[PDB]
Order: sequence, then structure tokens, then C-alpha cells
Amino acid sequence: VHLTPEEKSAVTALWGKVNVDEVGGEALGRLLVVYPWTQRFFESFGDLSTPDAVMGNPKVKAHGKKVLGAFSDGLAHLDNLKGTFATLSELHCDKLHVDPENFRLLGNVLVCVLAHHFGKEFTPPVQAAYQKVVAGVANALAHKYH
Amino acid sequence: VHLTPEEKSAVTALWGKVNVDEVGGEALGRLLVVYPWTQRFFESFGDLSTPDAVMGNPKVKAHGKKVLGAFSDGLAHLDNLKGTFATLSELHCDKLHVDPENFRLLGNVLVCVLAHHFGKEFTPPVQAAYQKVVAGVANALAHKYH
Amino acid sequence: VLSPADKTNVKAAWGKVGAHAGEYGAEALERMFLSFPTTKTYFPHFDLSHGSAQVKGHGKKVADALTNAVAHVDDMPNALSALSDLHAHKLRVDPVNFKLLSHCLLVTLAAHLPAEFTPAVHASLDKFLASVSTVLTSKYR
Amino acid sequence: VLSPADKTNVKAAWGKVGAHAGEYGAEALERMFLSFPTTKTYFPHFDLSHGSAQVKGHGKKVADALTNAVAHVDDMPNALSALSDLHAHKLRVDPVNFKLLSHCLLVTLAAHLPAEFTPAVHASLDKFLASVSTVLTSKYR
Ligand code: HEM
Ligand code: HEM
Ligand code: HEM
Ligand code: HEM
Repeated sequence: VHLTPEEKSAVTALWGKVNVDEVGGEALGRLLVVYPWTQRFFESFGDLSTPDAVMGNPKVKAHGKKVLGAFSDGLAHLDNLKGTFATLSELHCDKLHVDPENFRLLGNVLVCVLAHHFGKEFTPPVQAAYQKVVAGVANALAHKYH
Repeated sequence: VHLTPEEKSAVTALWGKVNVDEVGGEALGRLLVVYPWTQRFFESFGDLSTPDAVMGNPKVKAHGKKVLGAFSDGLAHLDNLKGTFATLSELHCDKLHVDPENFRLLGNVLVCVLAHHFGKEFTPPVQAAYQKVVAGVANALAHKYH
Repeated sequence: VLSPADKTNVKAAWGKVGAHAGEYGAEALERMFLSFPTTKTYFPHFDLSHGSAQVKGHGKKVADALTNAVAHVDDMPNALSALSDLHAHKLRVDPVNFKLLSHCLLVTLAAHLPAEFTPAVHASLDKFLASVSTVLTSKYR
Repeated sequence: VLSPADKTNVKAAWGKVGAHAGEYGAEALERMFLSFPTTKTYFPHFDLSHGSAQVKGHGKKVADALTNAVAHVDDMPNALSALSDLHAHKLRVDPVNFKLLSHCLLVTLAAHLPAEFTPAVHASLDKFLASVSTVLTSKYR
């Protein structure tokens, strides 16, 4: 991991335009819809019975805000994602037992959401930059497995 | 990552009975036969035309002995796989571009090879122990990737 | 897909599991729980202890779902529509798990049938368990 | 195979792609080459620079093939037979790379179909590309 100075500027700039109340919700819900087995981890959130119930489930939407909160934090600390996410790693690996491949999936669906909302501004170089971020985040989260 | 002293002495006990000039070639030749895309990484090794060509290939057996050894060095100091493998990780990732999922496959193919040879002696607990060694090795090799 | 040789090879080797299907089926499961303890959370009501009867029992079932997959190879997706609704839809088994049990099945077979577990046969078995797994994680129902 | 609703979604998204499929193909190759540099080693004799003629020409080939798979969604294994020998047997593309291109295709589709790239469509497109990927990485003599 390591974003060049322009990738870091670009990622920070695009992020200031992100709706913080929704992006996380959309990405989390899309993960549950696109990769159904991830639903098992959120059984206590209520209605997940159909794709539309997932996308409309409000506990999923609100948990998404926290998921986004974490990406924002990893973002503000790009050169120390391991320690930024250490407690989170502990939780996800030791207590929740989420297979790490899912960390990649979520980063990747968050990337699709960004592309979806920003369209053409989500350029190939900006994508490549967010791909380093999302990979960094998934790697730190999986640390307690290593 | 952390083997119990009981598992530790278990791996060590079984490894000491491993034919060093042969198990490596076995594991490598089998990785190429079972996941053929791996062959692309060793096309310079000559005849890989069929399963038998691959298993009897001499550049494949020699390299296999090199792979067994690195494994032996990990096993020799399970506490610092990262260290032992730092340069190895560099080479496989920066110079050879080996997707890390393959490290997991070679590890598991090695496990199958051990089972094939020690028969009933490769019991579930011994296997459990080897799975940690093999996982830790795959992780220390994928390190330069993050 | 399962080329003639893969099919010929799997049928060749599985038709050797014999009366041992439930034995090996249970051992593979034990191998999986012990090596990747995360797999045990999918069986919260089972006694997963060493020689448990529930594991021996469930071992048999796994063994038979495989035999029927063999003798149904050109149409496994059908001789298993029900197991997929069970594992994917209902139980939500994260796909990585099928790779762990498939690996444990290979191990149980290598540990028991050395001369059958040849590189080419190892290859065809793996391609089979992979296809079975693909189906068990399927969507079409 | 795809559910009847998956087929309806793929045809809806891809129909909207329309005449632009080749352009989107080139864009997705570009996104893949920049995001995952390792993918470039599969094209050593290619000029992969921004806007290169060879990438656009390769984008067209990928887009045209995908449009054919769409029109043969129930028999891709036959409609794509020649691409599997090519990617699996001759080029030996590591399976991991299909998820990168697939992901980059989704990403390209998202940045271009503001309205149709809904959660449901996105799931459908994903399964379709995984199905296409599945065929290209198979190898049955
Ligand atoms: C890859 C980026 C990810 C980040 C940044 C992240 C972040 C968060 C945050 C900040 C929490 C809050 C603490 C809590 O609710 O206990 C958390 C909880 C949780 N996460 Fe994630 N997570 C990620 C991926 C995953 C994945 C892929 C899954 C599931 C397949 C998942 C499953 C959970 C679950 C089950 C909890 C819920 C705890 C509850 O029930 O309240 N997370 N995550
Ligand atoms: C995870 C365990 C692995 C171990 C222990 C391991 C160990 C080694 C060692 C000791 C070397 C020789 C370096 C030298 O002598 O300077 C090496 C080279 C190499 N490894 Fe691995 N390796 C592993 C997995 C992989 C995988 C999975 C692939 C490919 C799928 C691979 C491909 C290569 C290549 C191509 C070279 C040989 C280059 C050449 O001489 O032409 N390695 N490895
Ligand atoms: C080759 C792979 C697999 C095969 C052939 C297989 C086969 C079966 C069969 C035949 C049943 C019993 C169905 C019945 O009688 O109603 C079953 C149930 C089940 N399987 Fe699998 N299975 C496979 C993989 C897995 C994996 C990877 C897991 C999780 C690690 C798993 C979790 C379960 C669970 C939790 C049940 C329900 C058990 C209960 O509560 O009674 N299976 N499977
Ligand atoms: C959605 C998936 C894909 C589709 C539908 C696809 C389609 C195509 C088509 C139509 C061709 C031309 C075949 C011919 O010239 O007769 C091609 C060539 C090629 N593809 Fe793919 N492809 C896919 C995935 C991949 C992946 C993941 C890689 C590596 C990252 C890859 C590497 C290549 C290479 C190296 C060539 C040959 C280029 C040359 O040297 O001329 N493809 N592909």
C-alpha cells in the first residue's frame, strides 16, 4: 500500500463530496444483496427477506453510517491503517469471524457505489487510488488473522 | 500464527521424517497439475506438456527442493515468519507478480502431499497444526503485497 | 467443465470409497472443524466432539450427497437443487467454507487411498468438489 | 445459469450500454490496468498507454464477446467455447484476474448507467460476469 501525492489529494477531494448519511448505507445494503451469505452476519437487523427489504432495512442503513465513519477514519490516517483499524480487526476476526475475502468485497462494492454516484468524475486514475485505499482497509481489518 | 507447544513439537516430529529431496517436487508438480494456470510462472522449466511430464520434470523437482527448504526455515522459527520471508515476499510479489491466493493453494497442496505419504499418521490434529504453519507461511509471503 | 477424463477419474476413485463413505465423510468433517474452527459455528446444535454420533451421522449424509453427485455428473446441478437451497439460501454458508471441506475431503482420501490419489486423479477430484461447491452456492431457484 | 429476473436485468443494463459497448470495454481494460498493474503482464506486446489504439481495439473484442454472451445467455459454454481454450489453455490467465476485469466492468457500467445500475441490476450483472468468467476459466477435453 502507498498512494502517491496526487492519488491522496484526489481521494480526499472526491470524499468531501460524499453524502455521509447514505453512501455507507447503500454500500452495506448492496453487499447483503449482491453477496447473500453476508446476510448471516446481520440476522439481528430485521427484515432481510428480499433484496428490496435489505435496501430498505433501516438498521442496515444506520450501521452503514458507522461503516462509512470507519472508512473516513482510515482515510484520515492513510499511513497507519493497521493501528487505526486494530480494534476493529479484533472484533471482526476474533469475535465475528468474518472471512477476510468479504472485506475485499465490501471495499469493492463501496467503489461501485462511488462510481455510481459520481459518474464520469470517477476516473480510472481516481478508481485506482480508491482501490489502494479499500485494499489497505481490508488488509488492516484482516490483520488479527495473520 | 500461534502453534501450541504440543502442535509445534508435532509438526517438528513429522517434518523430521520428510524426504527433503522429494516432497517439494511432489507439492510443486502437483500444484501445476491441479491449478494449471500456475504453470505460467515456470514455463522456462521446460517440459510441462502433461501430468507425467510435470511430475518427472527435473527443473520442477529441484525447485521443489528449494520450496521445501524455505518451508523448513519457517518451521525452524515459527515466531518470525515475516522476517524469514521478507525478501521472499518481495521477490514473489514485486518481481514475479504471483497472486497471493496461490500461496494458500501451494500450502494446501503440500498438506495433501503429507497426508498422501504419512497415511493414517497424518491425523486431524497434526493436520490442524500444519494448517497454521502453512497459513502463516502464505501470510508472511503475501506481506510485501500490502 | 468435467471432461471425460475427470469424470472417468472421479467415478474411478470415489467408487473406491466403498463402505468407507460415511467413515471418510465424518473424518473430513472432523478434519474441517479442528483445522478451521470457524466452520463449527454453522453447527450450533451439534455435539461436535471427537467421536460424536452426530458427526458420524452427518458424515454419512455428506458422503451420499457426493455419490449421487458422481452418478449425475452431467447434471449435478439437478441431483442437488435441494442442497443448494439449503446451504446458500437458508443457511447462508460463506463460500470459502466449501473450499475448506473440499480440501479436507481431498486429505481424507489421500490419507486413505494413496494409489488412487495420483496427480491426475487429485486434479480431477479437486475439479469435481469445486463444481459441487459451485452448485451448492448457486442461484436459480 | 441465470434466473429469469437476472436475464431481464442484464438485457436492460446491456441494452442501455448499446452502441457504446466497445468504448466501455476499452474503459474497463484501462481501469483494470491502472487499478491492478499486474494484469498488464498478460499483454506484454501491447501498448497500454492512455487512449492507445490497441486497447480500444481490445475493448471492442471484449465488448463484442460480452454482447454475444448476452444473446446466448442460456448456452454461453457453447457460444464462448473458443474463448476458454484461449484464456485457460493457451494464456493460462490466473482465475483471480477475471474478478478484477469483472469488477472493472461493473465499475464502468456504474459510472455510465446512473439510473439502471440499481442494487438488483448490479447483483444481476455481477452473476452474469461471474458466469462468463466461469466459462472462460474452464477446461474440458
Ligand atoms: C471492509 C470494511 C469494513 C469496515 C470499515 C467495518 C466497520 C464496522 C464498524 C465501524 C463497526 C461497528 C461496531 C459494532 O457494531 O459492533 C462494524 C461492525 C460489524 N461489522 Fe463491519 N466493517 C467492514 C466489513 C465487514 C464485513 C464484510 C462484514 C460482514 C461480512 C461485517 C460485519 C459486521 C458486523 C456483523 C458488525 C456488527 C455488530 C453489530 O451487530 O452491531 N463488517 N463494522
Ligand atoms: C507459499 C509458499 C511458497 C514458498 C515456500 C516458495 C519459496 C520459493 C523459493 C525458496 C524460491 C527461490 C528463490 C531463490 O532461490 O532466490 C521461490 C522462487 C519462485 N517461486 Fe515460490 N514459493 C511459494 C509459492 C509460490 C507460488 C504459489 C508460485 C506460483 C503460483 C511461486 C512461483 C515462484 C517462481 C516462478 C519462482 C522461481 C523463479 C525461477 O527460478 O525462474 N512461488 N519460491
Ligand atoms: C461437499 C460439500 C458439501 C456437501 C456435499 C454437503 C452435504 C450436506 C447434506 C447432504 C446435508 C443434510 C441434508 C438433510 O438431510 O436435510 C447437509 C446439511 C448441512 N450442511 Fe452441508 N454439505 C457440504 C458443505 C457444507 C459446508 C462447507 C458447511 C459449513 C462449513 C455445511 C453446513 C451444513 C449445515 C450446517 C447443514 C445442516 C445441518 C443440521 O443442522 O442438521 N455443509 N449438507
Ligand atoms: C469478461 C471477461 C473476458 C472476456 C469476455 C474476454 C474476451 C476476450 C476476447 C474476445 C479476446 C480475443 C480473442 C481472439 O483474439 O480470438 C480476448 C483476448 C485476450 N484476453 Fe480476454 N476476456 C476476458 C477476461 C480476460 C482476463 C481477466 C485477462 C487477463 C487479465 C484476459 C487476457 C486476454 C489476453 C492476454 C488476450 C489475448 C491478447 C493478445 O495477445 O492478442 N482476458 N479476451
